[PDB]
Amino acid sequence: GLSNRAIIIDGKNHLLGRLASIVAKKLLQGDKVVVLRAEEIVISGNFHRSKLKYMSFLRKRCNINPARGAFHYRAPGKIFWRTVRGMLPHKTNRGNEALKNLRAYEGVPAKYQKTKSLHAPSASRFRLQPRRKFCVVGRLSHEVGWQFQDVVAKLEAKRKVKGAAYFEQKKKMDKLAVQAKKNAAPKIAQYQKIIEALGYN
Amino acid sequence: LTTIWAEHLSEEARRRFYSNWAKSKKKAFTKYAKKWQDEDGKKLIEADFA
Amino acid sequence: VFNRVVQIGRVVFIASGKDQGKLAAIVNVIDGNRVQIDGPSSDVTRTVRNLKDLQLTKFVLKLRVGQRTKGVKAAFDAAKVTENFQKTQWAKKIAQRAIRAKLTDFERYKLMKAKQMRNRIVRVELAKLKKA
Amino acid sequence: KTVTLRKTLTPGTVLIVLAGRHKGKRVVFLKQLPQSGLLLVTGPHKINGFPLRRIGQAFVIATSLKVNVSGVKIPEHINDEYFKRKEYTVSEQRKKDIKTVDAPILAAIKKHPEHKFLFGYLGTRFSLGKNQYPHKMQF
Amino acid sequence: RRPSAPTTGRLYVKAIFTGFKRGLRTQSEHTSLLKLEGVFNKEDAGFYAGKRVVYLYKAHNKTLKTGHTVATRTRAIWGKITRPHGNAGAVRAKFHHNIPPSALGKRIRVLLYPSNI
RNA sequence: UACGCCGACGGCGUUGGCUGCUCGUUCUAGCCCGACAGUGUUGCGUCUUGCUGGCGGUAGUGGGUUCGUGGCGGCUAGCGUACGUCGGUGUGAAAGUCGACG
RNA sequence: GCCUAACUUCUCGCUCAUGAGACCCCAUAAAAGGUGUUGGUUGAUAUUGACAGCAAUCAACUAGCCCUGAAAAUGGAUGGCGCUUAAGCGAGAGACCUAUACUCC
RNA sequence: UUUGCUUCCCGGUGUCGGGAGGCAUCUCUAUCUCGUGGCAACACGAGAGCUUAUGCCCUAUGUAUGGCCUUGGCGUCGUAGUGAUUCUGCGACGCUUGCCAACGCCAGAUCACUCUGGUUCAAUGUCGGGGCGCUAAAUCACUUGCAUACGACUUGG
Repeated sequence: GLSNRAIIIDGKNHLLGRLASIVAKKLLQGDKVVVLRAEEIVISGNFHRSKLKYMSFLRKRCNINPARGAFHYRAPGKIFWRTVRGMLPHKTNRGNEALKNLRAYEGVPAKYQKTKSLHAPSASRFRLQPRRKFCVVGRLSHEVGWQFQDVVAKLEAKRKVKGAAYFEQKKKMDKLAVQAKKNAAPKIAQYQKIIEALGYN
Repeated sequence: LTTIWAEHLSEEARRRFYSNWAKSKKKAFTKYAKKWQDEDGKKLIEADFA
Repeated sequence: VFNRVVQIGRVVFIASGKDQGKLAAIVNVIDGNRVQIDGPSSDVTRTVRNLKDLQLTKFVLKLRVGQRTKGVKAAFDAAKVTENFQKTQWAKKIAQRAIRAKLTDFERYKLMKAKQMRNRIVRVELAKLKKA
Repeated sequence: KTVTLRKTLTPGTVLIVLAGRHKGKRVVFLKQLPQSGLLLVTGPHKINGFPLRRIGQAFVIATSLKVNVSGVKIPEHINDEYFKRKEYTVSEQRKKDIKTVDAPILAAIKKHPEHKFLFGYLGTRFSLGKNQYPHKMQF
Repeated sequence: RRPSAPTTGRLYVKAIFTGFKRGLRTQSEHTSLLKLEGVFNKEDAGFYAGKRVVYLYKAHNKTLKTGHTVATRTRAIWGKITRPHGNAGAVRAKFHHNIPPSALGKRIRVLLYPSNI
């Protein structure tokens, strides 16, 4: 069941825990996972619940030496990484090797800026009742100490503009391809018969 | 993102790249200095400025 | 925003469960979840089904509250619901998938050959168009 | 006793070889040998280079395609003793038997209106592609 | 010269050795659990019951098996699928020797014989 | 050739696991017919068309439920060998190969 | 649901808590309260048009969930991560996982 | 690093593991797509289980000869663009790549499967030949005192 490549998952409109559990299962099963736009992941419940939970998490530090205590990562990518870590036997070699196969990013790095991302419908936020508040990990990270919200926003805006231009060109070329098949009809009529008879169009 | 150095660098500025300047051959920036008076080096410097 | 509604006479398509892939007519609504449907002409018995298993089609019959099997059948053949449904892309896709699932190895080979030839020709024409 | 032949396995059926150096080849089945119970099959050696040999039915997928095999007349000296194992070298006798058995099969394939696709199918090897799960494929 | 209809693709189903049969604090290494590609029910998993499976791994010493032309670093462990496991399409398998735990997440080839279609 | 050390495919014995049809058996209808009572009721008011309720029928049609000291199948597992079909290797060293421990 | 072998399986409800709740012994919570929401009981008014302003309404109760009552000292515990038409609470259904237990070898 | 060495290619040779190809808009979930009118809001008309990632590409005998169609892929080089450093577009040049006569004709076989895709692919180390190509630094010991338990730190030849 292993995938040849890494699984690229768009984090937008995904429930934190559900996506984390699915990704942890995949990592344990042997795949590599890349999560993009970790700042677009959501957590159910009003913002205050998540904010106070993270504040209580921040309060957990070693009294003797905080440099030893829990390390409270503020970036959305590291937040998702730690959430997945919690779902792995990370204290063992199996869990460590599984966790080292995960990459979580804020925004879409140039390496993956030109690939198709996946979604897990079982982890989409649209399973929540419409009358249910939810927070965004980007806002939570910004309010708990993340310092690169605006930079990522600007980079994402530039990326979206470029993608929109590319999609306009692709729409034009797709219309052109439809017209090309229409023109080719006389030559391909011999084969289109077989295609349609076997049910493929 | 990038750094562009002046064509001529003072000896005391180049000393900072050394722990044994007097004992060395003092070769720091010697090849870089020649880029400024070269056709390709000038193109690279202009690209860095851009 | 909502055009198709769960109404008496609405023709529904059983998406999942017992009679998957058939059509029936709503003859009663028991509650917000359960609806009594009877597809006599589509080989569906008068039963109660969860709306979670049903999908609304565009055909509504002129039925009466709790119309009996006879009346719903008469309305079904009068409206010709099955022909019109078969005309839709909804049914065309289902028929295509049914044909697909039953392909043999030889048929798969023939399809592959014909498809690649068609793709090559269409690519030639697409290059022609792109040059202009 | 001899092994029982699978119902889908009848003379002239095209089988997919699942093991050996010829794995994935589409061959044509001639008859079940009586002594060993194996399958005397020969994808026409002209097309896919599969010579006249034996193969157990446990390592073949019996496809629904059936080529007209009524015309081939198998020599009487072809049997389990003939195929029994002695640097192997094909014998000039083996060559003549292969040609003798294959000629009517090739003629029957040629007369078929789909002879083009039939020759291509017998010359191509089977494989699993993207999203091709054997439990859902109808062979 | 081209060998006149060469190989064109894989002739096995992809699987991964996900672990041994276990409870929570127990483990039976006599049986292995495999997750196959494209199998999502016990109904589908039952189709592969009785099919042979192989695990290929790389060793240091090279061996020249009869029927091969070149010494190879790869060895194989053979086994067979015995029955489905659970509801989600996993299968139980039994190998000639107990699968090494180092094969976790590594490729297992589910061959299409002995055939019964 | 036989035999030793290992494997594969069949058969048989045993213990099974999964999955279908087909007969009947128990308790029961619905469809269909008749009168009465009601009404979430179309079309144009002790109207009509619908629909419902028990009640009385059941000819024909006819599903649910229950299981049988029933009948007929399909796939497949472990263990053993009514036993077969066969492959690797081993008959001076040695090297390689195979087997077992590890 | 993932740690963790076995379903993000199926049906109906209830619950939003500015750290809700989450399974015998078991690892604390009460009296008293809420015009939060969901069901019920009783008594009235109302189409001879019921309450508010110049077509149902009113009153008293009742019990499910939720909230207040509810304060301790190293940083910390439904076991953890997390979970909100749940991965919570209650009633249920299929299947599945798993003992040194049962059957057989 | 005046012998040593970077880089590229050719060859040996060690070690190591993996185990069937490719795919780019967003926003939105109590609406969406197409066509037209609109600066915009929006409007009109036609549709819409939505299973186009439940998809689409790719998907294999070798000359020759004749008939088609000239496309697609790969590599080098040159410009132009892309900054979240690589990746793109355009050429130019090379090496190939499709169908029909037509399985027409040659070749193909290892005996029934046990690791071959019947030489599978990657990563790096080292040793030999070549092609351009380069010809350094730390450290000790002295010294300095803004530094110093010793190391360390700041200076100079």
